[PDB]
Amino acid sequence: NYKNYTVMLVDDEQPILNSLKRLIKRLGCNIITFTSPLDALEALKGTSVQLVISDMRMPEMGGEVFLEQVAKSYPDIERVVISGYADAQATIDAVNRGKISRFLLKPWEDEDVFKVVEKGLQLAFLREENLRLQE
Repeated sequence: NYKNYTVMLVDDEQPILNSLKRLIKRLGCNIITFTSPLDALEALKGTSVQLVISDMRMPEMGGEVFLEQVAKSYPDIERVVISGYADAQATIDAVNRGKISRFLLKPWEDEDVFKVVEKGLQLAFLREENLRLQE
């Protein structure tokens, strides 16, 4: 049981997407990226995803609105929000009310993404495979 797992990255800033994807690929999992949370929500109806990292501030909707929609339809996905010092307030609220599994402070160190992703992917496994006959 290794990386037949999928990570989704959602961020309107395209250089965040590649800089996260480069780090995360070393882990060997499938990575799908979207600059639009609408497109990301659509893709989730057809594509198995174990972990999503969204940005906090995005045109169509905040990452906390996007991640709450994820929470409600795909309860087993690990939900991670990227947060600046600028987004302190919104991150705390998003936490207080269950919208995100974790947050990733930006600027991060490579070590930080690897950490959030490996741990998160392990917890998505637990939730998915819970109570089900393993073989």
